[PDB]
Amino acid sequence: SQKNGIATLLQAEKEAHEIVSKARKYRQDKLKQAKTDAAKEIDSYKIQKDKELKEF
Amino acid sequence: QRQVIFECSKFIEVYMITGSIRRTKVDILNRILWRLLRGNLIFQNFPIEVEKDCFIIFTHGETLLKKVKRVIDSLNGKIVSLNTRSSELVDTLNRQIDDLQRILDTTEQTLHTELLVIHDQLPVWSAMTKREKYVYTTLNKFQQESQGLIAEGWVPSTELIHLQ
Amino acid sequence: PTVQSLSERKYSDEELRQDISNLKEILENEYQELTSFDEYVAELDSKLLCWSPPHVDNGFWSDNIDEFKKDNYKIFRQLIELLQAKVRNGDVNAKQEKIIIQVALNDITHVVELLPESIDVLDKTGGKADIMELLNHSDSRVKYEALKATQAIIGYTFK
Amino acid sequence: EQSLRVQLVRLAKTAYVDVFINWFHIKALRVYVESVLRYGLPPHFNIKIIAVPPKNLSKCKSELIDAFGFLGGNAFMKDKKGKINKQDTSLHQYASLVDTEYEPFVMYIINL
Amino acid sequence: MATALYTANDFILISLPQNAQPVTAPGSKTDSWFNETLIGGRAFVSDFKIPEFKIGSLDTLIVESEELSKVDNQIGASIGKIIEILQGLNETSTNAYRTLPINNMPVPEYLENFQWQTRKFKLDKSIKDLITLISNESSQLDADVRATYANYNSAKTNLAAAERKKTG
Amino acid sequence: LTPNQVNDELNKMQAFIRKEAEEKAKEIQLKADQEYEIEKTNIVRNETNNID
Repeated sequence: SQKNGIATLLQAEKEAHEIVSKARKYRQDKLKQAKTDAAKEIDSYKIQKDKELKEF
Repeated sequence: QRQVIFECSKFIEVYMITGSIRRTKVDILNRILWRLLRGNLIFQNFPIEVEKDCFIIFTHGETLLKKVKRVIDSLNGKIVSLNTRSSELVDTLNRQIDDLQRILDTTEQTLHTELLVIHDQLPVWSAMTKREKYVYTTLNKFQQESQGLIAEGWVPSTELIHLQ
Repeated sequence: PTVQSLSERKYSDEELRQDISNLKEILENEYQELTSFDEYVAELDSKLLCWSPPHVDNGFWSDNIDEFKKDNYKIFRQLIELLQAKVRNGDVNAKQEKIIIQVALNDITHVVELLPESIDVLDKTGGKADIMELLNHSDSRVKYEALKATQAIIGYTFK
Repeated sequence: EQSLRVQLVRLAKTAYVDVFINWFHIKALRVYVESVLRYGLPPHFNIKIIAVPPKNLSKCKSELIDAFGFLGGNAFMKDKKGKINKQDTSLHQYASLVDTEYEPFVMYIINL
Repeated sequence: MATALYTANDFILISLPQNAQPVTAPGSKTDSWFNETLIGGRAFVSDFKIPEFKIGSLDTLIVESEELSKVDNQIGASIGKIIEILQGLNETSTNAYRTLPINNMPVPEYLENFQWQTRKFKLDKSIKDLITLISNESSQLDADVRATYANYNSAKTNLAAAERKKTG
Repeated sequence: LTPNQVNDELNKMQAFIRKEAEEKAKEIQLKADQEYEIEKTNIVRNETNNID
């Protein structure tokens, strides 16, 4: 069980790195999401500013 | 470096640092790492067979891993990090041991070729200098007055006519 | 070399001394005072190589390394190519080809010992193997130069 | 001198109590920090402060070393009664600075 | 000790897993062992469980242990100085200034309600800064008592010198 | 020590490595939620100024 144990320890270290990287992956995505979820608020203001123009 | 791989693949077959060290510094490295990491280590040693020694540390954790290396590299310990395999570096290292042993067998053959013409000639080159320095040490004892040396010294009266 | 030895062991008459000193100056002055880059390029191109006073100096190489670069030390690479060529073509231990090898090998040690990047060049061209054969190839100056050529390479690969 | 004298006795007294609470802070935190770092799981520890009646400290420490030391290591529990202290070269060292022998289980001793 | 206690007792702080067991006399509960077995049942056992601290990383943990150790000697040092200054002044009691109940409340008793005291130390704060605050506090106090005594010793020299000028 | 004892500590090792990393990873993703909102408000205020 010596080299069976080392490999579990080794796996333990990858699982830890993956856990850390997963949180970093979250932020990366959240940076693209911030642009996505900001694009929907903007174009709804754009067609309202045209509406009150079509009135004038 | 071959032996600290052979004696640390065997330890796994029966956060860790593997390297070489002189044997007279193993106990002081054990004590300094035990006083740095309060406990928190599993320190082994296996004699490489100047005499040297291997060591395994198992630095259980982080934030001192670059500080254990400042203990090892201070008292002239050479860490051997592998990180790939204990069977792939051994081939690339035995491909250098014999490749450099052949350069030993070339240059030492050239050395023993050169020493043949010298070992039978040193009693001439040495005995030239031993008397040439003895000539100039005696020529320092003369006068050098008027572009000619004056040698004043003693000789027995029986050997006066032999000098003359 | 003969003149330099003479200078220590001078002859009583003054005029003799003057001749020893004046001759000594021209021979020595003349070789060193020519540009380092010129001398190296001139020998490699014509394919005729011989040791000379500034051609064996450490300084000669030190100045000339940077200059070589044009396509990853293209000139140095041509030299390794010349050492390689000579051994394979026309055999070895023929008077001409044997002179060049000792010189080519002296030049390559100094350059290699100087710059660690040279190690890639031996490997790419395939000069590193050629040197291992040269230890085995006859004559004392040849195996001597090959051993020096090998020790400079080794030092940077594995310390 | 008189003005300094009143001020100084008062200040020492106030300082004393404060320096004492801070000392006990460090020790409590130093046993928690040590315990998590050496033992790991389980998250919560069973911590006690045992008051030893005077001059029986040694015999107390020995009954603890023998009782609990096994957890630390089978060879790492030796019999000791009284604080063993070593400081000779790097072949014998005892301190939290550097050590090559210590308590096998987490123990700090507090004396006033 | 027998003069450096007069209403205190001496303490051992230990921490064990809640899975620890005694092998002095097996089969016993750790809690039961401390009371019954440890030096003839004379042992007074008090709780000292302090809650969690935030811990940022594995590397940083190591660095925390370093700070805890040095400061703790430094604070021990600082108490050594304060007690030395009280004796110097000629303040000695049979129950104070060489024992001194914490806030005029016995020492074993103070530790029994020491379950992490709050004076500007918070159990939801980061660990590192708290270590620094405790050490800063003590250091400043230490400078204060030292500085005041220096001026006391100097002031005494002026009085002594002056007494000879008026009659001697 | 004995291989068994050294394996109890081994188990502890991978425990530590995992726990400090989960703790690190929670802080890391919590800065990522503060950052989402804040970046989103900043894009919007800039843009409505242009539209204005």
